[PDB]
Amino acid sequence: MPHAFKPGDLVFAKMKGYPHWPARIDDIADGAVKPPPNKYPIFFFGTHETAFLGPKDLFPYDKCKDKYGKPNKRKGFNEGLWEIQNNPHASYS
Ligand SMILES: Brc1c[nH]nc1-c1ccncc1
Repeated sequence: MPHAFKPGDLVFAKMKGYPHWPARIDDIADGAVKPPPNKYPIFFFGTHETAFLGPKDLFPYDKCKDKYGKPNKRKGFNEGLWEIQNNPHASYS
C-alpha cells in the first residue's frame, strides 16, 4: 500500500510541454538548496536537470512504464530510459 514519496523512488515526472519523463526523487545534499514546501527535488534522467514538483506530476515508474516508457525523439529522453532501467541510483554529476 502506497507510502509518501521518498528519495530514491523512480517515477515518470510530467512537465508542461514535455512527455512524462523518466526521473527519480533526489536526495538533498548537505548545504544544498531545499525544495519549496510540499515539493520534491526531481532529477530527470538523460538531461540530468532538476526541477521541483508536487505529487500531482509524479507517476510511479513500475506502474506506468508500459504507458510512458517508449522511445521518444526529445533530447535526452532515450538516454534517460536507459538510465532509469539500468543505473537509476548512480551519480550523474
Ligand atoms: Br521534463 C525534463 C527532462 N529533462 N529536463 C526537464 C526539465 C525541463 C525544465 N525544467 C526542469 C527540468
